[PDB]
Amino acid sequence: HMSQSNRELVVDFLSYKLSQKGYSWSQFSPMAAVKQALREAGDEFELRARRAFSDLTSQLHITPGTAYQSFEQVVNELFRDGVNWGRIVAFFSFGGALCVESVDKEMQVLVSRIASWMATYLNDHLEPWIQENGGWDTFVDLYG
Repeated sequence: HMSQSNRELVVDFLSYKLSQKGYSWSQFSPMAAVKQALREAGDEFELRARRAFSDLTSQLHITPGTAYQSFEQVVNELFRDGVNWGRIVAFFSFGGALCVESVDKEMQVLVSRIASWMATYLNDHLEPWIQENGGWDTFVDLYG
């Protein structure tokens, strides 16, 4: 599935971010070129933009009581003007950031929830645009 592919991108990207930043990824255990390009795009976006996503994280204030609907409403703000590649990279970086914040809040149970929320959101709201615009191959053509 494209859905399966998308859940795997999510897990790869979050594992990479946790590993990179000193955290455990142990909740988790041509695709390769997409994963690599996405890893690199996340790093570039984070070095350059240095976004704390302060507004979003504070709006969410994630706890193990938080439901997907609340994540969806916040993340929707990245797409108020619709989808493009840079906002997709920002969505991946935002979810890496929420993962790291959850660990830092001693709420490590949320990491696997956030990967599930991200896959649902990506498959529901983002894939339509991705497919319309040449799929992940185009992502590699632009970034990779």
